[PDB]
Amino acid sequence: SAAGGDLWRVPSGWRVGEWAPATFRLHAGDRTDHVYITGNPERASAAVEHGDTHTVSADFTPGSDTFAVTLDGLRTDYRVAVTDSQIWLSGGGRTWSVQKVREEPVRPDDAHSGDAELVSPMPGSVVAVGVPDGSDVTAGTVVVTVEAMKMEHALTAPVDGVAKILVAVGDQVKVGQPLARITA
Amino acid sequence: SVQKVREEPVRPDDAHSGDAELVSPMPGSVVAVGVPDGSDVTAGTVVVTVEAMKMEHALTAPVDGVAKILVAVGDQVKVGQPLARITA
Amino acid sequence: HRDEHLALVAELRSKLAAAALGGPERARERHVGRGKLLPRDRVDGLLDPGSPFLELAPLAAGGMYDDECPGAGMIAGIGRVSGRECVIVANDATVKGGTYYPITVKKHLRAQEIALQNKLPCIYLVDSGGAFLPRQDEVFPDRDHFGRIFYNQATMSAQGIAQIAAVLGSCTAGGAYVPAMSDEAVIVRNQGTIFLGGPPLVKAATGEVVTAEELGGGDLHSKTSGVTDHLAHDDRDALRIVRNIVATLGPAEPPPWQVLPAVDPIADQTELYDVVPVDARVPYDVHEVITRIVDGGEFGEFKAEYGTTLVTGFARIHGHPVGIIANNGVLFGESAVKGAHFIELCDKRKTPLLFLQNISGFMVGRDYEAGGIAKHGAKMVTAVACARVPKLTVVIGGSYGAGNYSMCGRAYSPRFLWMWPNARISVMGGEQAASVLATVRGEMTDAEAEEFKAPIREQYEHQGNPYYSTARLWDDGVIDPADTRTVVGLALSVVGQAPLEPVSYGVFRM
Amino acid sequence: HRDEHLALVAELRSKLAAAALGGPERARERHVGRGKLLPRDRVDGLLDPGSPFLELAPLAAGGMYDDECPGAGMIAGIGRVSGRECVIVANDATVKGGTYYPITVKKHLRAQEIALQNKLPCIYLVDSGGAFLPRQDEVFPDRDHFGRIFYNQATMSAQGIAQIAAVLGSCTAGGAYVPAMSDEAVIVRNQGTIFLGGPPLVKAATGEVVTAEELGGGDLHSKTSGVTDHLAHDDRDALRIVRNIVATLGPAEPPPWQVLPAVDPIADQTELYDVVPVDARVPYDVHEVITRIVDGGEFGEFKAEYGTTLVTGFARIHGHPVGIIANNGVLFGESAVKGAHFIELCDKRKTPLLFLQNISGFMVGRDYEAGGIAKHGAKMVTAVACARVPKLTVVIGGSYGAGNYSMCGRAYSPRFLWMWPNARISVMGGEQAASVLATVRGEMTDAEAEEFKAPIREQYEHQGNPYYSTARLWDDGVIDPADTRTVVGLALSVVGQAPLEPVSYGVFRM
Amino acid sequence: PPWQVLPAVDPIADQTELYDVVPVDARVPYDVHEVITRIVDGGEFGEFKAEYGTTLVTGFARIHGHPVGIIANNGVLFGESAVKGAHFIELCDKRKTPLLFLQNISGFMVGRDYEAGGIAKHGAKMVTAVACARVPKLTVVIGGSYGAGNYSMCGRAYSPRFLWMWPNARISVMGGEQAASVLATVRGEMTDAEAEEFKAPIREQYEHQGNPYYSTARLWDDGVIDPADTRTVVGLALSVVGQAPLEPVSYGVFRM
Ligand SMILES: *C(=O)CCCC[C@@H]1SC[C@@H]2NC(=O)N[C@@H]21
Ligand SMILES: *C(=O)CCCC[C@@H]1SC[C@@H]2NC(=O)N[C@@H]21
Ligand SMILES: *C(=O)CCCC[C@@H]1SC[C@@H]2NC(=O)N[C@@H]21
Repeated sequence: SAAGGDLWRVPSGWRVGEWAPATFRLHAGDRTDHVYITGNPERASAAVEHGDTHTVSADFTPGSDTFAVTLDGLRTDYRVAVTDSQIWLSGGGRTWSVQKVREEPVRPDDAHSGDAELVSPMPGSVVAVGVPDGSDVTAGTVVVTVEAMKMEHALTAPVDGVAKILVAVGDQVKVGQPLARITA
Repeated sequence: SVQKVREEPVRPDDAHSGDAELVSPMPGSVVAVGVPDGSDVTAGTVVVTVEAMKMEHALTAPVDGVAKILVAVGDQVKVGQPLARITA
Repeated sequence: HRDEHLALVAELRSKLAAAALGGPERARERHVGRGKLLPRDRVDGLLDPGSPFLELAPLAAGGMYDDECPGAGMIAGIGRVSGRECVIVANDATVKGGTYYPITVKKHLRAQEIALQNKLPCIYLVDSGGAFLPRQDEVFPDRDHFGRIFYNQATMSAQGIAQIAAVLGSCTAGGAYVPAMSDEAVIVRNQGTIFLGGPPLVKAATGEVVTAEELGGGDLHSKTSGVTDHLAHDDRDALRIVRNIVATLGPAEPPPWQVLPAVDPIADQTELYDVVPVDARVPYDVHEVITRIVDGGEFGEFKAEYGTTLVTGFARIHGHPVGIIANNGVLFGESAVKGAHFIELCDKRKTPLLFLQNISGFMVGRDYEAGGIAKHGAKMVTAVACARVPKLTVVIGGSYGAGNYSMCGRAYSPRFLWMWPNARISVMGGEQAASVLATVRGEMTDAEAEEFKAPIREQYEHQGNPYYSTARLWDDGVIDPADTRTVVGLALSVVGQAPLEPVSYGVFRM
Repeated sequence: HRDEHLALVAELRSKLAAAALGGPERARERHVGRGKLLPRDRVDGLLDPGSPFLELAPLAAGGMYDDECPGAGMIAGIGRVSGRECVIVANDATVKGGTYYPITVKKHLRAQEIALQNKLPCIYLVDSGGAFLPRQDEVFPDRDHFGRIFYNQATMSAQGIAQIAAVLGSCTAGGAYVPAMSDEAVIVRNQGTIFLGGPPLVKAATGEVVTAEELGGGDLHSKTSGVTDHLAHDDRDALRIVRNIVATLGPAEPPPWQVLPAVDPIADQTELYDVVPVDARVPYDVHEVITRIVDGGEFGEFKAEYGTTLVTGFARIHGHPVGIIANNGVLFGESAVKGAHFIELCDKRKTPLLFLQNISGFMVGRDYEAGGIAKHGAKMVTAVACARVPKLTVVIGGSYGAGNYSMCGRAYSPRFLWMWPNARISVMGGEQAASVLATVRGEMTDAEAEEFKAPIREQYEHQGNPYYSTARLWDDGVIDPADTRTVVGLALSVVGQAPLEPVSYGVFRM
Repeated sequence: PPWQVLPAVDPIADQTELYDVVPVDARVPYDVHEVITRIVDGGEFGEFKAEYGTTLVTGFARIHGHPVGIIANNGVLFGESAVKGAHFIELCDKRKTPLLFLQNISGFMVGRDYEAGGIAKHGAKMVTAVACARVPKLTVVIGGSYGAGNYSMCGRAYSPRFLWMWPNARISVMGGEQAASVLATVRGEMTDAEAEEFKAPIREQYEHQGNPYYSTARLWDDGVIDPADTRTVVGLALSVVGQAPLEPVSYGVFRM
């Protein structure tokens, strides 16, 4: 409705070949799934991930508090309210909210994503070590302090983990020199 | 209900307004005549077919009336030559 | 005529579905197994939700290269990203590792030509193994070979047409300039690799052994070399970053012309299957096409009673004004004079031109040459070549010889050109060629004449076929006839985004 | 190195002499026996007395089409007519009746591109039997196929670049637009003929029998149709009339830079044979070339101590200022940064650029990619593509891969590009290709290694050869090295005749 | 305005949180992202080259719906930081996006390997980009503003459309401790009680002349502002500077 018939704004998914389903990833309760909708609000089909394929018709009125869905021929009239992030629906004797959620990353993290490395921001010398080598620390913990140009660069552990310290007080250090590694 | 209607034309159309003259779209030759000369015809009836440039131009009567045929099969025809005339 | 059109559109849609898959299934499995999005899912994931996507030449290189290179190994087209229409060019890494074949270069250059002419931001999703070395002389060195891609990036960047790259896989040799020449480059960590010379060359030249991650991995370029501007965790994070970049470009220009509210056409567009013969030898009235594609069926014909083998008039399509020029028979001198006058009107009124080609050629004979049909044709060609308004061309039937030139064929730079599946394009029609060559060889028996004509008909049918045309990028796609209104409607919104030049004509041979 | 250059130049001059004859001697005899001038005598008869003539691609289509199409059936080049440099395009009616082969189209379009870029009047001496129908799909319909000739005529005419035709023989089908699209057209009485459809088509379509003089002879067009503007008694009268037309165009624009009196070079230019190795594997100092081609030997080198594998500096050639950019080894990042800065200086000083290519490529290895050599190369490519001054390129040695792009190869639209006879051009050098592919194939016996490498070497030697290049219009000609100074000196006077655009660059990847 | 203005979005933080995250003592390092994410609309900040030249932070945001390219010091300037800044300014110039400079700059990295690396040439490229940029420029001095770092970050000589100081800022050809240390190094060896007596007048000079009220008294800036008003002041200024049309893009020769 908001597209106002402007072809580039209408969510038709038009293609020269097979049209692309309008795709929503939705979270409600303990269920997160895609809904794929093809067609137009007057006559559409919707398929749900881990679910079935249903006929859909959707009767949206701008600024209305009510919205109607005919699902496999069963018309239900919902009270609807929407925030930046949640859709609240009530109808058919039940009430719920649904969140639109981001896609999962196609590549999951390696456990290295829990690890971090501290590097000297400046050339200078290590003036204090705040943590014993190979010890558990929290992301609030100052691990190594470098002095350069009369500035104390106190470097804070970015993660909770086992901190291993690579330098001793009085060591000269270069830019980007690893001073500690902190591991999950 | 009230309808807003378009203004009436200031001249009535002359009796010829229902008549049509069918002219050859191309130079070529007549390959069929579809209706007997002087018959009644109805719109969309094929009246004359001209072959030109190795294509067949079948010309329909656009209106019902007496169809008069002005050419015979095998006649060569120029562009815009009247092949038939339909009289309301 | 409906069943013949349905059979042709079924063949079209089958070919489109086959090309859309990309490479062999084992290549798709190896691509996804490394945690990548498939190239078409990369494109779809870049678009705004439910955006249309006007794919450029999906059947490029079809029937070429033993069909080993579906879509020429590339996905290209226009889609809405962050509220702007952008040209997206994505290497299909599943087709031969994204190797550039000669048609892959041609398709990339055509996508950049569309972006330059319409002022569209360019997004390059880069994942290519380099040039197809057995045909390197067709991939390199000429003016419209691979080196021209970067010439296009630089000069478009000079005009402020944003050039954005995301490096999603390999990027080697001259291809390393696709990221490095872009205004803003994204690279995926532990996937994207950029180098002017890769591990095999480093080994052959220096004896050093390196992996493609040590030589030019994403960490190296994002932290140390500065060749890249954003480090993405994965393909989805890269597409998200590209969307955020495009959100900084600001809006497109408003059209030069006034756009009204779109009015629905008076007919279901599959009625076009009823009115257009597949056999080009069967005449029909092209008004039956026009009144079905235009808004509300409203069509104001110019010079309706004069030069009647050419139909010219003003309409709207999706609220955009359009001047339609459509063939309705052989071109006469009167028809070309009519067309030139109409184009001058459209130029002054700033109205886009739509050319519906179904042209056998000009009228032949001594009285027509004496009448100066050649100079009336030249006046129409001058008007077409010099017209400053956007031109769109749909080839709905024949497109032969000098009639192709008068009707704004590919040489005249229409912003887009598409073929219907029944179209044919050739220096002359196949039956005309067979007839003229038979007349030159002289008297023959009917069987001797048929045996002489059959090879000529076969040549012109094979070369003039619309899939032969589209495989070579002579057009931007074969389209379903019933989609014509939508394709033009999408294009009319694109072509309004460039400002008009002033009116300027060559000398009309008066 | 002298004897190797002498052997290569002797081969060049033998090929040029063979191509200059045009068609077979029986065809030349039939041409002259009808009282015509030979096409090359038509061109020579058009020029001012003793004018030089800078022929475009005289060995086009060499080794193609079974060598049945010498010069691609066309003579094209720049000569002085009535005190102005004009682009002359003449159909060689002795070669296959002047049929347009695909390279004939490409050569015609290149001549029009030279005329557009340098604002040169175009003279078309028309005498052509039409398209080569067996390859009509390479002659028609694409953007750079035969229809583009008329688009060029129209748009050049819109810019006031005079388009002049003389119809000296047949002119058929779409070729009828060459005269009809001209601003002013001459036709020779009783042999020039113009028609959109010839006697064979008139017979096949209508059964009427006509001669080519009855249908569209010179009397008909000059008295009745008005397709032509002057009736010439013979070829020499036609050339006289064309000279009178050109005398009405007024003068060329003065150069945008200051031209000083030319100072002689300090050496005989055949000394270039002594200093340049034919074998591209042999290093030499390119200053030995530069100091020999420039006026007085004066060369002001810029950043002489930095990036020393690229030589950049200011000189004069025939009094015109030039910024010379010349390869002197492998390109480093420092070299590309140097080149980009020098190009910015030339752009602001309005000084035309001369590129002397002998480039293997960029320096390879992990420390160079980490140093961002691709980013520095991209800065040089941006400067080359965006430079507003005229660019000239001479390929004096290798021209391989991305080094071709950094050095203003054909994709970057240098106003002219020429090859020396020892040059090579390919996506990589033949030895590099053979080495990299052998390294990928792995360990093999030397007798097996040579058997594997020989086909690769043969491919890159065959495709990279400068006659293979020039046959396809990848360059504007192979030139004798000792002619380099003259060729550049002539071109510098041509390229000054167009006004400069304003300075504008794409985003430099700093 | 020549750019697109969107509906303004509130910042994610109370602006007096700026008092927590910025040290008054310029010798104490802090991450300038703590400032940026508090002043921009919705906290949204698209950083450009986040992993490279990390002592300069550059990125796109909105302030009161106006687009801004923020350029902020985050340490000493390196050559990498200056080429980053120049590239980002070229992007903002083509995108017609106004530039906001947040100065806290001691200067460029010193030493033989940096001069050999051409740090002066990279600084010159950033200075060229700043001087030639055709978009409006706004400058807030949030900390130190010393020497050639002032010039590289669009100080008063570069005609920022407005320039303001925070009350903790300092501005002089050197910092006071740099001047005192360099002059004591030229004095050579001296007793600590003699070194402090030598340094005290130099510190006093650079503290007196570098103070923000000494600056504003002489119109070297358009005002000392409360840090918590920075978002409002820039927002007001962003509505002003959109009222002039842009000149075309044009740069001097970049010393590549
Ligand atoms: C039989 O094929 C004769 C040709 C018929 C088609 C025509 S004639 C007129 C048009 N001009 C041309 O060159 N071909 C077209
Ligand atoms: C032997 O041929 C090893 C290959 C040498 C190729 C050289 S290396 C450096 C340049 N870069 C390139 O691509 N070719 C050149
Ligand atoms: C201590 O008093 C000396 C401080 C000044 C030197 C440092 S070096 C790096 C910064 N750049 C500059 O000019 N001064 C700062």
